[PDB]
Amino acid sequence: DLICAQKFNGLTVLPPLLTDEMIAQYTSALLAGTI
Amino acid sequence: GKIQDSLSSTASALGKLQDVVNQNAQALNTLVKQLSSNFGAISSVLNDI
Amino acid sequence: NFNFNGLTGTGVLTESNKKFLPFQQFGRDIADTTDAVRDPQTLEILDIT
Repeated sequence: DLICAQKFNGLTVLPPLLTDEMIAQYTSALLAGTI
Repeated sequence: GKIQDSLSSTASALGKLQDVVNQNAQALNTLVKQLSSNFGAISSVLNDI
Repeated sequence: NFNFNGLTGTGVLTESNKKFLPFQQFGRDIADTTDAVRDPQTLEILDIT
């Protein structure tokens, strides 16, 4: 995979601090607050 | 309801995002290919020199 | 560390289900790395991670 060869030369892709499930709580909260 | 129909068949409206993801993997690719280039040296493999 | 047929590198060799054409030797990935090789003595598809 593209990430694998990258992962193999010293190219690492750190994880986004906020997982998508977390973002989906914010964009739920803002969206649930606005309503 | 119109929004969900648009997205259902629209690849382009996300072009802004899709471009950003592309351009990174692009320069990421190109960064990798540069490991195969001679740069004037007799080979692009470190040990084989 | 390894050498196959003169091909050299260092990786984690595993069993892999990707399917070569008979005459072939290497596999490769998008990045021109050596991704998968076939064991010469016992034909089998060996990943390289």
